[PDB]
Amino acid sequence: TTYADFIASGRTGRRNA
Amino acid sequence: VKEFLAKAKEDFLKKWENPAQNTAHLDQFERIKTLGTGSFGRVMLVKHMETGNHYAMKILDKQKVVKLKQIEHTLNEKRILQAVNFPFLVKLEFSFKDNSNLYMVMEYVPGGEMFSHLRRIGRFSEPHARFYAAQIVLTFEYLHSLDLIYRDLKPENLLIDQQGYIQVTDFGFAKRVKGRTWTLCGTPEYLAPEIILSKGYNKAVDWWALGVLIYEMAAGYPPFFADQPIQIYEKIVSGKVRFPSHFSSDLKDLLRNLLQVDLTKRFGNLKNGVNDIKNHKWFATTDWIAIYQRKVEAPFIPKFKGPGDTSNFDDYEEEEIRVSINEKCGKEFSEF
Repeated sequence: TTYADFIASGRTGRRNA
Repeated sequence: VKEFLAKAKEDFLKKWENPAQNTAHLDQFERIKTLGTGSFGRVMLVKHMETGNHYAMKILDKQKVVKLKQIEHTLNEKRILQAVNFPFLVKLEFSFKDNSNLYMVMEYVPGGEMFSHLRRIGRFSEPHARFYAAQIVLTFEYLHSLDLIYRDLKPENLLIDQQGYIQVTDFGFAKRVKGRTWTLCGTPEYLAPEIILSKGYNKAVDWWALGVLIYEMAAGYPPFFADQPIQIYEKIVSGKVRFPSHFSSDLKDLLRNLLQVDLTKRFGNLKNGVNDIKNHKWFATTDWIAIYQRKVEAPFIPKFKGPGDTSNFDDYEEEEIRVSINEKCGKEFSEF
């Protein structure tokens, strides 16, 4: 699931510019 | 609005061309705790002695700003901020510099990042998301009318004041531009195709960033993400999106109009301007003047644990604030 893929991406914390 | 906007353009320009500097000294502030960190410098929660008021002070190291090639951006963001004025924009109360750094003392927004709240709650209902979108749509309408492009919209960049209202405050990527610009900057997930594709882009990008924001708020995760930037960029340029089944048709159709890779098709960029957005079914519920007036009830309200309570705030290594006995980068910042 997307929420599932989201977690696996590792970009669930604060993103830098 | 045009009437409102034309009177603000006037206000903007007066300050923009005849800014202000050296409105305070560091000896009159008591540092409380670091709230933000980075390559720029560091934002700090401070207390004004004679008044006892709380302000968010952003400290920049001069030599470092130089080293990193950030003198233009550094003066630009402070210039933009002492000149804008909108209900949803963080005011800059004071600004000075010493033989070592530049200081921007802004209004302290105690409810912190919308990001913190979104990751905790999971996702946001559409009405709650919309409440915020509405405040962003207005702040861009304004900013854009001054020929300013924002390009740094993201949850971590949005703060919530005590009344539960949104506050924009970081203008490091802001650019005063009537036509097109080319620089690559922002956050991968919020970049519009055109910024990715190395195309000349206008103010329409800020509208792409909004569709992204409205999506991440209602879904809880961004429309395009992946393990690394490059694969995101890829996802984005395809402008291919899928929506959570709970999304309303209205919330979906608005996003198809905001996240439109065809610039000639992007809402807020078409022939009727922001009204394509202000007038979208999703916003039927939205009372545009009450939002401006702040007469609408926040769907979430931080309940501070006292004046300047920073307990729900992450910690950071407090570095000493040193100031050299000898000037540093004088000429390069005489405009600060």
